[PDB]
Parts: sequence; C-alpha cells; structure tokens
Amino acid sequence: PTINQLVRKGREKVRKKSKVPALKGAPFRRGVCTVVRTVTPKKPNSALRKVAKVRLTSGYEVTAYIPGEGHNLQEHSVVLIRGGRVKDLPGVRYHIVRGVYDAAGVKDRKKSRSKYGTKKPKEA
Amino acid sequence: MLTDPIADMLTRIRNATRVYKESTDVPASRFKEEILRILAREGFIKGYERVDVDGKPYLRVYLKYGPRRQGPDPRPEQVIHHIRRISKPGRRVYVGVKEIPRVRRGLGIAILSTSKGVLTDREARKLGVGGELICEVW
RNA sequence: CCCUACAAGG
RNA sequence: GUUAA
RNA sequence: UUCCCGGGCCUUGUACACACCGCCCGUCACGCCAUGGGAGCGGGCUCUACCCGAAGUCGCCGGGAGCCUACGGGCAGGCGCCGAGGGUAGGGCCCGUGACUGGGGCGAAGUCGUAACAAGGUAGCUGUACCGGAAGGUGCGGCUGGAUCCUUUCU
RNA sequence: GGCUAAUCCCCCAUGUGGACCCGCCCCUUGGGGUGUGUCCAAAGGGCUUUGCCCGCUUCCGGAUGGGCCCGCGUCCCAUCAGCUAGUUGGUGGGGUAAUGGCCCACCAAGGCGACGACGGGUAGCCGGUCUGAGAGGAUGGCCGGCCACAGGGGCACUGAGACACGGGCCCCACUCCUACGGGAGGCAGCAGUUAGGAAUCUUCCGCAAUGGGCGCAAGCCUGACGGAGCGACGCCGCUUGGAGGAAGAAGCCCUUCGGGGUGUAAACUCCUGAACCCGGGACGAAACCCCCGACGAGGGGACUGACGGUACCGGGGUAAUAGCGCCGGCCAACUCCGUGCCAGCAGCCGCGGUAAUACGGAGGGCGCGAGCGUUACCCGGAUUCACUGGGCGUAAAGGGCGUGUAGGCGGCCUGGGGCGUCCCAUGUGAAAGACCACGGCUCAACCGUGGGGGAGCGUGGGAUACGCUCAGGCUAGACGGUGGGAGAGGGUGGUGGAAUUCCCGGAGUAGCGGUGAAAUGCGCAGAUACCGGGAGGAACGCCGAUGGCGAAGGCAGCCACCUGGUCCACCCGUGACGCUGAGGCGCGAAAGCGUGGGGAGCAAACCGGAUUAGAUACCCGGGUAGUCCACGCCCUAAACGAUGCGCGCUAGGUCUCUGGGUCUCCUGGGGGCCGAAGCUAACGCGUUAAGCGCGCCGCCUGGGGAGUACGGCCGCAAGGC
Ligand SMILES: NC[C@@H]1O[C@H](O[C@H]2[C@@H](O)[C@H](O[C@@H]3[C@@H](O)[C@H](N)C[C@H](N)[C@H]3O[C@H]3O[C@H](CO)[C@@H](O)[C@H](O)[C@H]3N)O[C@@H]2CO)[C@H](N)[C@@H](O)[C@@H]1O
Ligand SMILES: [K+]
Ligand SMILES: [K+]
Ligand SMILES: [K+]
Ligand SMILES: [K+]
Ligand SMILES: [K+]
Ligand SMILES: [K+]
Ligand SMILES: [K+]
Ligand SMILES: [K+]
Ligand SMILES: [K+]
Ligand SMILES: [K+]
Ligand SMILES: [K+]
Ligand SMILES: [K+]
Ligand SMILES: [K+]
Ligand SMILES: [K+]
Ligand SMILES: [K+]
Ligand SMILES: [K+]
Ligand SMILES: [K+]
Ligand SMILES: [K+]
Ligand SMILES: [K+]
Ligand SMILES: [K+]
Ligand SMILES: [K+]
Ligand SMILES: [K+]
Ligand SMILES: [K+]
Ligand SMILES: [Mg+2]
Ligand SMILES: [Mg+2]
Ligand SMILES: [Mg+2]
Ligand SMILES: [Mg+2]
Ligand SMILES: [Mg+2]
Ligand SMILES: [Mg+2]
Ligand SMILES: [Mg+2]
Ligand SMILES: [Mg+2]
Ligand SMILES: [Mg+2]
Ligand SMILES: [Mg+2]
Ligand SMILES: [Mg+2]
Ligand SMILES: [Mg+2]
Ligand SMILES: [Mg+2]
Ligand SMILES: [Mg+2]
Ligand SMILES: [Mg+2]
Ligand SMILES: [Mg+2]
Ligand SMILES: [Mg+2]
Ligand SMILES: [Mg+2]
Ligand SMILES: [Mg+2]
Ligand SMILES: [Mg+2]
Ligand SMILES: [Mg+2]
Ligand SMILES: [Mg+2]
Ligand SMILES: [Mg+2]
Ligand SMILES: [Mg+2]
Ligand SMILES: [Mg+2]
Ligand SMILES: [Mg+2]
Ligand SMILES: [Mg+2]
Ligand SMILES: [Mg+2]
Ligand SMILES: [Mg+2]
Ligand SMILES: [Mg+2]
Ligand SMILES: [Mg+2]
Ligand SMILES: [Mg+2]
Ligand SMILES: [Mg+2]
Ligand SMILES: [Mg+2]
Ligand SMILES: [Mg+2]
Ligand SMILES: [Mg+2]
Ligand SMILES: [Mg+2]
Ligand SMILES: [Mg+2]
Ligand SMILES: [Mg+2]
Ligand SMILES: [Mg+2]
Ligand SMILES: [Mg+2]
Ligand SMILES: [Mg+2]
Ligand SMILES: [Mg+2]
Ligand SMILES: [Mg+2]
Ligand SMILES: [Mg+2]
Ligand SMILES: [Mg+2]
Ligand SMILES: [Mg+2]
Ligand SMILES: [Mg+2]
Ligand SMILES: [Mg+2]
Ligand SMILES: [Mg+2]
Ligand SMILES: [Mg+2]
Ligand SMILES: [Mg+2]
Ligand SMILES: [Mg+2]
Ligand SMILES: [Mg+2]
Ligand SMILES: [Mg+2]
Ligand SMILES: [Mg+2]
Ligand SMILES: [Mg+2]
Ligand SMILES: [Mg+2]
Ligand SMILES: [Mg+2]
Ligand SMILES: [Mg+2]
Ligand SMILES: [Mg+2]
Ligand SMILES: [Mg+2]
Ligand SMILES: [Mg+2]
Ligand SMILES: [Mg+2]
Ligand SMILES: [Mg+2]
Ligand SMILES: [Mg+2]
Ligand SMILES: [Mg+2]
Ligand SMILES: [Mg+2]
Ligand SMILES: [Mg+2]
Ligand SMILES: [Mg+2]
Ligand SMILES: [Mg+2]
Ligand SMILES: [Mg+2]
Ligand SMILES: [Mg+2]
Ligand SMILES: [Mg+2]
Ligand SMILES: [Mg+2]
Ligand SMILES: [Mg+2]
Ligand SMILES: [Mg+2]
Ligand SMILES: [Mg+2]
Ligand SMILES: [Mg+2]
Ligand SMILES: [Mg+2]
Ligand SMILES: [Mg+2]
Ligand SMILES: [Mg+2]
Ligand SMILES: [Mg+2]
Ligand SMILES: [Mg+2]
Ligand SMILES: [Mg+2]
Ligand SMILES: [Mg+2]
Ligand SMILES: [Mg+2]
Ligand SMILES: [Mg+2]
Ligand SMILES: [Mg+2]
Ligand SMILES: [Mg+2]
Ligand SMILES: [Mg+2]
Ligand SMILES: [Mg+2]
Ligand SMILES: [Mg+2]
Ligand SMILES: [Mg+2]
Ligand SMILES: [Mg+2]
Ligand SMILES: [Mg+2]
Ligand SMILES: [Mg+2]
Ligand SMILES: [Mg+2]
Ligand SMILES: [Mg+2]
Ligand SMILES: [Mg+2]
Ligand SMILES: [Mg+2]
Ligand SMILES: [Mg+2]
Ligand SMILES: [Mg+2]
Ligand SMILES: [Mg+2]
Ligand SMILES: [Mg+2]
Ligand SMILES: [Mg+2]
Ligand SMILES: [Mg+2]
Ligand SMILES: [Mg+2]
Ligand SMILES: [Mg+2]
Ligand SMILES: [Mg+2]
Ligand SMILES: [Mg+2]
Ligand SMILES: [Mg+2]
Ligand SMILES: [Mg+2]
Ligand SMILES: [Mg+2]
Ligand SMILES: [Mg+2]
Ligand SMILES: [Mg+2]
Ligand SMILES: [Mg+2]
Ligand SMILES: [Mg+2]
Ligand SMILES: [Mg+2]
Ligand SMILES: [Mg+2]
Ligand SMILES: [Mg+2]
Ligand SMILES: [Mg+2]
Ligand SMILES: [Mg+2]
Ligand SMILES: [Mg+2]
Ligand SMILES: [Mg+2]
Repeated sequence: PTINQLVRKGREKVRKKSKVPALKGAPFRRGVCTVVRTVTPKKPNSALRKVAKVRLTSGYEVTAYIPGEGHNLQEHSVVLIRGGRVKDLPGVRYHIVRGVYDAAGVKDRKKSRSKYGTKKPKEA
Repeated sequence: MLTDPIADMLTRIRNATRVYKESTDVPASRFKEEILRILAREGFIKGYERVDVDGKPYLRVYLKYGPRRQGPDPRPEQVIHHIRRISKPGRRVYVGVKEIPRVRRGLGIAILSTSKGVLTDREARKLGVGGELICEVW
C-alpha cells in the first residue's frame, strides 16, 4: 500500500485467541465432575479414551481428559483442570491433573511419575 | 508529466546501462545536472553534457562499463551496479549528519542535497551537514 | 474361536 | 465396508 | 481390425498416486458440542417531562415573636435557590431465562442414489429464477478455468 | 444556671510599614513608584533575672511546597456519524489566593466534528521492566515521581494547607447495641480472621540506627522504619566428599552363551573434615545533653544495640541429602519383556492391528541438579500487518465501469520569505535502573563511589540544495484552433427482404411428425408436401474477420435526424490550467419486480410420451411466466485480460485495422502473434509488461464455520451493500 495509505489506515495488530478459556488465564481451574464418559478417537485411531465433563469455578462446563491407565473419577469427584488438548478428541482441550483433589495419582507408575501424580516408592 | 524527475533520471540511466548503451539523454534541469556532476566525479559515468534535442535542453549521460568478459555471456560488469531513489515525493527522506548512511562500507556512495549544495555522503560528513537523502549508488 | 488387523457375515 | 504396507 | 479381451508407441485432460476395483457430493440415521431467531418473564443502565426533596453553602427576613448589645450590629429562628437521592409517565440500550424454533461444527467401518474430477458418460462453472428425497434438474444470459475429428450404478 | 485564668476574644493608641479608592510617573494584561484620604499591628513566658533565651506584631526578600493555564504526545470499535443550552462568545456581578460559564443576571447565536466530534469498550500515567540486530512488540508487580480513592453518593466547617483513610454533617446498603424513642461503626495502616481463588506470610522484636510530629531541654509518640519469622517464589554462593582401587565381586540387564554392560562405580586403604561441640565476640554509635569556651568556632565528658551471644575469629570434630525430565524425527540419548488399533502416548509430524528404539516396566543412556518438570501469560523466531521489511494474472487479494468532491502527489528558469529540512551554542533531560571503571561484604548475588550517555522540547544564532509559500518568466505536460479520417458508440422516427406460426383460396390424398427404437401428438371437420393471398411478432443471412467502436455493461439489415468519444496533420492560441481519487453521483449483461401493452418463434414451472433398477432428468409432444415495447424498480456476474488509472524509460520480427508522407518504405493511433534485456514458484509476461521507476486509489493476511448471524443503510419484493 502507498505510504499515504499507511498514514491513513496504518497496519493492524492482530491478536490471538486463547486455546484455553480457563477464564482468568489462570494456570489451572477447579471444578466438579458432571459426567465420566468414554470417547472414540478420530479416523486414524481407535480406542476408548477416558474423558470427564467438568463444571468449572470459572463458570464454564468443559470436557477434560483423564490421562493415565488408572483413574478413579465419579459424578462428583472434585478436580483440577490444566489445559493441554488431545489431538484425537476434537473438543477436548484440557487435562485433569492427577494427584490433586479427588483425582488419585496413577498407582504403580514408575517412570514419568511427576506427571500422573505418583509419589516415589521405597527402593531396596 | 513526470512525478519524480530525479527518479526518472536514475531510471533512464539504470535502464540504459542495462543494455550497454553508449550514452542516454535525460530532460535537463540544474538539480539533475548537479547530481550528474558527482556521478562523473565519482567515476560512475564517463561524464555528461548539455545538448538540445528537438530544441529542448537535455543531458547526454555517457555511461561506463568494465571490460568484455570470459566464458558465456561476455557482457561487461557494470560500473553503476545499483542506483536507487531514497527520498521521494510523498515520503521525503531527511537525515542529520550523524544519520548519513555508509553505502557498502564506503565502496558505494549516498547523495544528499544539503543547504551547502549536493554532496556525496563523505563530502557531507566532511562539511558536517545533513540534508535530503536523494539516492544511493554503487 | 471361521475369514483378514478389523467391520460385516456363518 | 474401515485402517494400514 | 468397426466391436469384445490383453498389450506396445506418440499425444491430450485429470480434483487419480496401495494409482478408475481411484476419487467423490448432498439428504437421512446414531453420538458429542457450540450457536442464531424468539412471545412472555425478570435484573440493570440511560435520556426526557413533571413532582417530592436530606445535609450544606449562599441569598432575603430577622418583625411591638426570642437572646446579647457600647444601638452600630450579632446570634437563634424562618423562608428561598441549588441540591444527594426518590416517585410517576415515556423512549432507547444491555444481561439472565426462555416454550417453540433455524442451521452449523465434529465423531474408522449405518441408509439412498452418483452431482463433480478423464468428453466423469447430458462439458463444467456462474448470477438469477422455478422445481425436486438428496446430490441436483431445467430456463435465460455470461465465462473457460471445456475434451474431440440405444442407455446403465457400486467397490 | 453560676464562677474563673491565659500566648483565648475585643476596644483604643503608636504606623516601621502594608491594604483600598482616585491622580501622576515608569513599565506594559492585575509589574514598580508616588501624593492626598481612609483602613490595619502585637503575647507573653523562662532564668545562671539591669539581659540573655523561647516567643509575639507589621513589612520586604529568600528557600521549599503548591494552585491554575497553554503547545505537543497518550489504547480498541465507524457494525458509534453527526454532537451541543451553560451549549460558544459578550457585558455586568458573585466566588477564590488566583484566571476562567467556575456560578448568576441579561445580550448575542454561536462552539465541536472524517486531522474522527458524540457514543461504546478497556485502562491510573510515567522513570522503567521484559523481549528484539534494530525498528518495534508487550508491560507498568517491587523501588522512585505524579494522580485518584478511603463501604456507595453528596456537602461544607476548621485551617497556611483538606472539602480531610484512623474529623464533622445528610442520604443509601450492611453490622452491632437497644427499656424500640434512639444510638455506635467502616483495616485499600501493621498483624491477624473469614470469603472468593490454582495462589500469596507472623495476631513477631525494637525505637538501637535513619526519618517524622510536639518540647528550651530532659524526653514522649511514631506497625514510618531497622530487624527477626514463614514460603526453593527469584537470584547468588555452598555441600552430599578427596586420592588410591580389578582386564574388573556380587546383584541386575543384554547374548550368537564365547561373552558384553552397569564400572573405579562398590567393597576396601588412606586423607581432608558439611554438620555439630566448646571459648572469644563485633561494626552499625555519636551525636542530642553536660563541662571549658561566648549557649558560636574549637576542645573535653557521659548515656545508648532490637538484630544477637548473631556475623566473624580460634580450638575440637562425624564421610556425612539426590532428585526430576527425557531417549521415533524436530532434539542429546537403545535394548529386552509385557501388550496386540487394546491399554495407552502425543508440542507438531504421528505411534499401538502378535517380534513397537514412540504404550507400560526393566537394564542401559542423554540432559540438568536442590532442583527438575507441567500449565498459564509476554517478546522472539514470524519480512506471518512488512517504517526498517510483504503483497494482489492462475496461490488470499483490482473496486463491474465512469464522473468527479476532500485529500495525497506535481514540468523548466529567476527572485523574496525561511514553514518543513540541516548546522552551532545553550537550558531541560531528578534519583534508582541500564552501560563502563574501581571499590565494600572471603566470592558472588547485593551494595557503594565515579565516568559516559542521547532522543525529545525550549532559547539564541546560522545555512537555503530539496520540499513549502509568495512574486515573475517559460513551453517540453495539459487544453484549445484550423483542416481532414475511420467506426455494430448512444438516443428518436421510418423502412426492407428471408423464415416460422396462424387465417383465406387453389390443388391434392393418407399419412405427417418424432427417435437409438418408439410413443404421446397432429390428420378423411382433408393434415404433411405444393402454389397464391393476408395478418402478426421477433430477429437481421451473405458482407463478417483472427475485423471495428465504447469507460464498462455492451453494440450488427437499410435510411434520416439528434448526439458522445477518438485519431492524424499544421505548430496557430492558452501558459502547468496537471495526475489520482475516500465519500457522493451516474451508468450498469441476464434473471427478477410494478403498471400498462404485446405475444410469431422459444421456453422455467407445469401437463403428457418415452428411457430406467428408479428417472421428481437427459430424448420426444405440448406449454404458463418470461423472452419483446413504454415507464419505474432491482444493482448482480467466470461484470475476466480472473491483470486499477496516468506518466517516463528499456532490441527487434511478423500479420492486421485506421490516418499522414518525398508511398522498397518512413511516421502516428489501435488490434494480434513470436521474441532482446529483464521478471516470474513455474506456467508464462515481454514498447498493448506480469520489465525498470514515480504518483494516487482499491484490496489481501491459513481452511471450514460464512458471504452466514447481528446492526445499519437500501429495495415493493426477491434480495443487495
Ligand atoms: N463434518 C462434516 C460436515 O457435515 C456433512 O457431513 C456429515 C454427514 O453427511 C456424514 O455422514 C457419513 C455418510 O455420509 C457416509 N455415507 C457413512 C458414514 N458412516 C457417515 O459418517 C458420520 O457418522 C458416523 C457414525 O454413524 C461417524 O463415526 C462419522 O465420524 C461421521 N462423519 O458425516 C458428516 C458428519 O461428521 C457435510 N456433507 C460435510 O461437507 C460437512 O463438512
Ligand atoms: K468393420
Ligand atoms: K497616606
Ligand atoms: K516569606
Ligand atoms: K508554579
Ligand atoms: K464574566
Ligand atoms: K504504556
Ligand atoms: K513504554
Ligand atoms: K562544641
Ligand atoms: K572451626
Ligand atoms: K561415604
Ligand atoms: K507377545
Ligand atoms: K520403549
Ligand atoms: K509467539
Ligand atoms: K471481484
Ligand atoms: K458494487
Ligand atoms: K531562495
Ligand atoms: K470528427
Ligand atoms: K395413425
Ligand atoms: K473483434
Ligand atoms: K407475473
Ligand atoms: K525460467
Ligand atoms: K441485515
Ligand atoms: K425497509
Ligand atoms: Mg507499519
Ligand atoms: Mg492408529
Ligand atoms: Mg499444550
Ligand atoms: Mg528510481
Ligand atoms: Mg538500482
Ligand atoms: Mg456398506
Ligand atoms: Mg487404524
Ligand atoms: Mg485395447
Ligand atoms: Mg515399439
Ligand atoms: Mg493416454
Ligand atoms: Mg499427469
Ligand atoms: Mg486410493
Ligand atoms: Mg425542588
Ligand atoms: Mg436548606
Ligand atoms: Mg439563618
Ligand atoms: Mg433528581
Ligand atoms: Mg438466546
Ligand atoms: Mg422448520
Ligand atoms: Mg467420538
Ligand atoms: Mg452435471
Ligand atoms: Mg456422474
Ligand atoms: Mg462410472
Ligand atoms: Mg443432453
Ligand atoms: Mg456430466
Ligand atoms: Mg443456473
Ligand atoms: Mg423440471
Ligand atoms: Mg448456458
Ligand atoms: Mg472449463
Ligand atoms: Mg439405470
Ligand atoms: Mg451407495
Ligand atoms: Mg465404476
Ligand atoms: Mg453560662
Ligand atoms: Mg484579663
Ligand atoms: Mg491571639
Ligand atoms: Mg505610615
Ligand atoms: Mg511611612
Ligand atoms: Mg501599567
Ligand atoms: Mg500604582
Ligand atoms: Mg501611598
Ligand atoms: Mg488600631
Ligand atoms: Mg468576571
Ligand atoms: Mg476576581
Ligand atoms: Mg460551564
Ligand atoms: Mg470516545
Ligand atoms: Mg480499573
Ligand atoms: Mg523482528
Ligand atoms: Mg512505585
Ligand atoms: Mg469516592
Ligand atoms: Mg472494604
Ligand atoms: Mg461514606
Ligand atoms: Mg466517599
Ligand atoms: Mg471527609
Ligand atoms: Mg481505618
Ligand atoms: Mg477456598
Ligand atoms: Mg513479610
Ligand atoms: Mg526512633
Ligand atoms: Mg529521631
Ligand atoms: Mg501508642
Ligand atoms: Mg520492614
Ligand atoms: Mg511460593
Ligand atoms: Mg572414589
Ligand atoms: Mg561461640
Ligand atoms: Mg564507633
Ligand atoms: Mg556498636
Ligand atoms: Mg537519645
Ligand atoms: Mg560556660
Ligand atoms: Mg562539639
Ligand atoms: Mg580425624
Ligand atoms: Mg538423536
Ligand atoms: Mg493388553
Ligand atoms: Mg512419555
Ligand atoms: Mg518419544
Ligand atoms: Mg543453587
Ligand atoms: Mg513482526
Ligand atoms: Mg499471523
Ligand atoms: Mg513496506
Ligand atoms: Mg505474502
Ligand atoms: Mg480458484
Ligand atoms: Mg484468486
Ligand atoms: Mg477491473
Ligand atoms: Mg483535486
Ligand atoms: Mg516542483
Ligand atoms: Mg500543492
Ligand atoms: Mg526554518
Ligand atoms: Mg540526561
Ligand atoms: Mg539537548
Ligand atoms: Mg538518570
Ligand atoms: Mg571485591
Ligand atoms: Mg551511578
Ligand atoms: Mg533554535
Ligand atoms: Mg522559493
Ligand atoms: Mg509561475
Ligand atoms: Mg507562448
Ligand atoms: Mg477537428
Ligand atoms: Mg452503432
Ligand atoms: Mg390451404
Ligand atoms: Mg380440395
Ligand atoms: Mg387419432
Ligand atoms: Mg372421408
Ligand atoms: Mg402461403
Ligand atoms: Mg397476432
Ligand atoms: Mg476500441
Ligand atoms: Mg463483455
Ligand atoms: Mg504556438
Ligand atoms: Mg478521476
Ligand atoms: Mg441491470
Ligand atoms: Mg431483462
Ligand atoms: Mg414484466
Ligand atoms: Mg406483463
Ligand atoms: Mg416447444
Ligand atoms: Mg416410468
Ligand atoms: Mg419439451
Ligand atoms: Mg473473458
Ligand atoms: Mg482505481
Ligand atoms: Mg507488433
Ligand atoms: Mg502497434
Ligand atoms: Mg501498426
Ligand atoms: Mg531471456
Ligand atoms: Mg512473448
Ligand atoms: Mg508501463
Ligand atoms: Mg505478475
Ligand atoms: Mg473485500
Ligand atoms: Mg467463506
Ligand atoms: Mg448473496
Ligand atoms: Mg442471492
């Protein structure tokens, strides 16, 4: 565009949309489990992915993933959401943090333990 | 009617040199002549001269080029490899003496029109003055 | 479990 | 009928 | 050597490339989710008109109605304008809900046909118009982003 | 109701002086001087008591602090475009320290806005901070500056200062106390409670130091502050050991069962000594005060430490925490088993379907280490809003075309001014921070001192090339003159022949029509085919082109009239009168809409015949709107060269339309093809540019959702922007 046009209209700073409306852009959000479902992945994949419908303190009710093999969540389990979507589950944009609230840490987990919330087992 | 008689000249020169013409004419004007003075002095062109084309005043600009060359495409290197307008109608470019650019570490030049007359970037720096940054050459 | 890892069929 | 090589 | 089957060479179109037994469109069915319209129903803001109007400053009175007085004046008190807010009527605006209602996104293997890509089997696309389970079909005009010199879907 | 003191209040006097009216002078907005008139002062207390200290009154000035005013700068939405009555200005008042519609009386009719008013949304602003090569982007916590607020709203009183967080009054909400009349209260001070939240600490010590208020002083107050406590929240420093030690224990993992790995790692030997334990033990603190001196200078003297028995010293002295992420590519690091599109991983690409370096465990490995990961957010990479530093023929992007308003841009020469621009000097640019140097804590973090910075803005002076402005000149752009030219350019009227349909007459008879084949249909009320006549509507064969004209849409028989554009020649006139163009306005294929008319042929819909698995189609027979005209709407498009307009520049060849010329050919305007240089991702473009440049407009910014929803504007509607 001409310089005159640039003087007349300038450029437009374009902003980005959040991939995570956990309101306050808080790093995490608390909520209660409304439903504990199972969901099928998209095309390339097949499996019974574990998801939960959570009613947030942020006034939102979004579905969150329940990572790990374990899992002990029911229709009233209070839990902490963190954000991190699931490439396979369109609509699932948050992960439930294991080891916090009513969400038990994955038991017998021996590797990436800090994720999955699993304390260190005694070695001898 | 031209909108940038200066830009016009830099281009007539640019286009001509690109086809290895011996010389090229440009509508006459003092300011334009002054710029030509430097190109000559700086050895970018053989030189120039007033002439009258069909009754009107022009300026034959005698172009320079390197020697014929080796292999394929024996066309000679250009003396004036780059001649570019900086300040322009509706975007004039002005610089203070500490803002005069250094074209190609000195290998090239800048031509400003100062209140002390048209000067190469060195001539300007020397006389300690800035002005309108007309163009750049190398 | 028969097909080919499945779907669907027996 | 789907997904692969 | 026109035709059926397999094949070789040149060329052309292609949205095909585990390569036409390719690709692929829309309706509909099942599941998840966001969302538009929306009578009525409540919450708030705002503008206009009129009305009521605390405190307080200011202005007038301050009288044979009160207090002080060195008679000049002062205080109390009274009245008024402005005035936080409030009321009634009307107009605009926003938020929540919302019967009923429109379409949309997304989710390996459900249903119907086959619209498009090769002249895709009636060249396609297009603005508009009517019409039809659906893709679409047809009219009129336009564009090339069109191949060349009985009939038949799928995968 | 009564009594009473003062540095409380008042009257009189003195008037250095000051205030006010009027005059004059100087100066220039209300600044300074001067004259007359008028008006205005005061507080006492202490004693080392005949003279000092604290203090009071008036005035001028200083210093510090502040009020008000002005230039410039300060986020998003134009789906916010018109806003305004104290509104804009005046005169005269009120108010204040003071200007001012700050407030009022009256008069005038003004003020503001596309350089974005008004409305809506969001937000305290800076020094700085983070990031970035820079330009820039993001940000404003701690510290410093300014502002604003003190439960919400309004208000004034006191005072130098407030319209006052721990002052006052009223209204509102809320809490508490009430004998129900009526009262009390405001932690956005320190700490602490509770609620909300992913989340943020002690109801600590001290007033020793620095700083503040009151006091002559002693000294009193100070949750300001100086410290301690809690939290890996961050940064920096430190530890968990050092040297020796086997061709190499065991265990565990691989294996080709030979052996390879963990690995000098361990064990074990020796050495040093984090912790701890003793003893010493701070700096921060020397003033105020007191004595001498003169309550000065100067000199002596005394008191005082929260932190803390801490830091730091010296002695003794134990071998004494390691975790977390990761290992398919990006990206450093591979094997075994389990599992079998399951369970699960996943930042993006992707991985798992029975031998998975990608899942889960293990061995091994890589990375970092009192941390390591994750999530969230900011800058970067992203020249991915491109000023530096991008684009639009086919990738997203040229507006359907023109006219032209504001605006942006502007040929050659001379002169004035000196706004832009450039130069010098100078003022400003607080501290902290950043940078460099040196220095203080054993280092560092942290901190001290010093050095250097600049943009921006103010002031004075200077320059004049370019841009600007004024003045004059010019003729190369532009426009005009005269003379010629070609054209389906437009509008109105008239008019010609071919064909179809229909009607009439003649003649003639059994079918015609239609298809792949058929049938519907039409025909003995005589069709088809043929001849003659008539009516009507619509469109113009050959010429005709790869042609011409127009801004696009688009325009085609012939004639007349009215009318637009354009090209060449002659160099005749004007003398930069130019280019572009937001908005506006006009034009704008087809279909469609309204009123009226027309209606031959064609033909959405529709009625039928076929075809087909079906056939809401393609083929066949009919057929309404419509197609045509007038007038008014609609405003779209593959409105396309998918290429905005103007100008200058950069080989040619060939065909062609139209004009001029000394007419092999030269010169101008237009239409094509191939190609120089160059450009392009390529295809291609290439003097009719997509090349080289300048000016202006329009537009793009991943795909779907969606040209949808909402709002506005327009339309009768369909619907358009
Ligand atoms: N998301 C697709 C959108 O909706 C339409 O597509 C939707 C349907 O038409 C389509 O349906 C297909 C069907 O066409 C096809 N013949 C069979 C197939 N099983 C269906 O599939 C659908 O349903 C199954 C469950 O039954 C899901 O697992 C699957 O993900 C889903 N796409 O699947 C889509 C639903 O996701 C439009 N045609 C498409 O252009 C548009 O983008
Ligand atoms: K034959
Ligand atoms: K006097
Ligand atoms: K003073
Ligand atoms: K001041
Ligand atoms: K006034
Ligand atoms: K800022
Ligand atoms: K800033
Ligand atoms: K002394
Ligand atoms: K020691
Ligand atoms: K040890
Ligand atoms: K197995
Ligand atoms: K593995
Ligand atoms: K980023
Ligand atoms: K377009
Ligand atoms: K338009
Ligand atoms: K001059
Ligand atoms: K003419
Ligand atoms: K018959
Ligand atoms: K043509
Ligand atoms: K009609
Ligand atoms: K090329
Ligand atoms: K609308
Ligand atoms: K309307
Ligand atoms: Mg920019
Ligand atoms: Mg898979
Ligand atoms: Mg993530
Ligand atoms: Mg140039
Ligand atoms: Mg150049
Ligand atoms: Mg099937
Ligand atoms: Mg699969
Ligand atoms: Mg064959
Ligand atoms: Mg052969
Ligand atoms: Mg072929
Ligand atoms: Mg090919
Ligand atoms: Mg395939
Ligand atoms: Mg009233
Ligand atoms: Mg009152
Ligand atoms: Mg009174
Ligand atoms: Mg009111
Ligand atoms: Mg709603
Ligand atoms: Mg419905
Ligand atoms: Mg699913
Ligand atoms: Mg079709
Ligand atoms: Mg088809
Ligand atoms: Mg087929
Ligand atoms: Mg057909
Ligand atoms: Mg077809
Ligand atoms: Mg159509
Ligand atoms: Mg039809
Ligand atoms: Mg057509
Ligand atoms: Mg085509
Ligand atoms: Mg069929
Ligand atoms: Mg099918
Ligand atoms: Mg087939
Ligand atoms: Mg009394
Ligand atoms: Mg007395
Ligand atoms: Mg007194
Ligand atoms: Mg006197
Ligand atoms: Mg006197
Ligand atoms: Mg005066
Ligand atoms: Mg005077
Ligand atoms: Mg006097
Ligand atoms: Mg007196
Ligand atoms: Mg006044
Ligand atoms: Mg006054
Ligand atoms: Mg006012
Ligand atoms: Mg505003
Ligand atoms: Mg705020
Ligand atoms: Mg950058
Ligand atoms: Mg601060
Ligand atoms: Mg307030
Ligand atoms: Mg509060
Ligand atoms: Mg209050
Ligand atoms: Mg208040
Ligand atoms: Mg107050
Ligand atoms: Mg308080
Ligand atoms: Mg809580
Ligand atoms: Mg603290
Ligand atoms: Mg103190
Ligand atoms: Mg003190
Ligand atoms: Mg106290
Ligand atoms: Mg402190
Ligand atoms: Mg913390
Ligand atoms: Mg060792
Ligand atoms: Mg000790
Ligand atoms: Mg000392
Ligand atoms: Mg000390
Ligand atoms: Mg003391
Ligand atoms: Mg003495
Ligand atoms: Mg002393
Ligand atoms: Mg020892
Ligand atoms: Mg690697
Ligand atoms: Mg398993
Ligand atoms: Mg992992
Ligand atoms: Mg991996
Ligand atoms: Mg550390
Ligand atoms: Mg950038
Ligand atoms: Mg971007
Ligand atoms: Mg740019
Ligand atoms: Mg780009
Ligand atoms: Mg396309
Ligand atoms: Mg495109
Ligand atoms: Mg165009
Ligand atoms: Mg203009
Ligand atoms: Mg000029
Ligand atoms: Mg101008
Ligand atoms: Mg100047
Ligand atoms: Mg400075
Ligand atoms: Mg300066
Ligand atoms: Mg500084
Ligand atoms: Mg040091
Ligand atoms: Mg410093
Ligand atoms: Mg100056
Ligand atoms: Mg001048
Ligand atoms: Mg002139
Ligand atoms: Mg002349
Ligand atoms: Mg003429
Ligand atoms: Mg014509
Ligand atoms: Mg007859
Ligand atoms: Mg007869
Ligand atoms: Mg019959
Ligand atoms: Mg008969
Ligand atoms: Mg006849
Ligand atoms: Mg008729
Ligand atoms: Mg033309
Ligand atoms: Mg056309
Ligand atoms: Mg002439
Ligand atoms: Mg124009
Ligand atoms: Mg039209
Ligand atoms: Mg029409
Ligand atoms: Mg009509
Ligand atoms: Mg009609
Ligand atoms: Mg017909
Ligand atoms: Mg049938
Ligand atoms: Mg038909
Ligand atoms: Mg076209
Ligand atoms: Mg344009
Ligand atoms: Mg040519
Ligand atoms: Mg030509
Ligand atoms: Mg020609
Ligand atoms: Mg080339
Ligand atoms: Mg070419
Ligand atoms: Mg050009
Ligand atoms: Mg191009
Ligand atoms: Mg657009
Ligand atoms: Mg779209
Ligand atoms: Mg539309
Ligand atoms: Mg439409």
